[PDB]
Amino acid sequence: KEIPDSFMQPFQSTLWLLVGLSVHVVAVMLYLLDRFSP
Amino acid sequence: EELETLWLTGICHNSSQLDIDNMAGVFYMLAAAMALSLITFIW
Repeated sequence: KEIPDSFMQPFQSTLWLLVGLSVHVVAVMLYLLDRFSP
Repeated sequence: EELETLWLTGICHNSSQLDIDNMAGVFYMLAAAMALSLITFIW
């Protein structure tokens, strides 16, 4: 017995990259609303 | 029951990629964000 980290690299990299692209698009859209303020 | 315990005996029973249903909620919150952004943008 006693046979022994899923943090970033053994953690999944698909949906984490999806969240990164999502916050990228959110930052672009919020700066676009900041520039074009009616 | 003793003979079935002697012969027919098993074990009683009941991941980082388990968020296959959370991402649907991510998509719904993204759609709600886009809808409310259009509401704030038209006025």
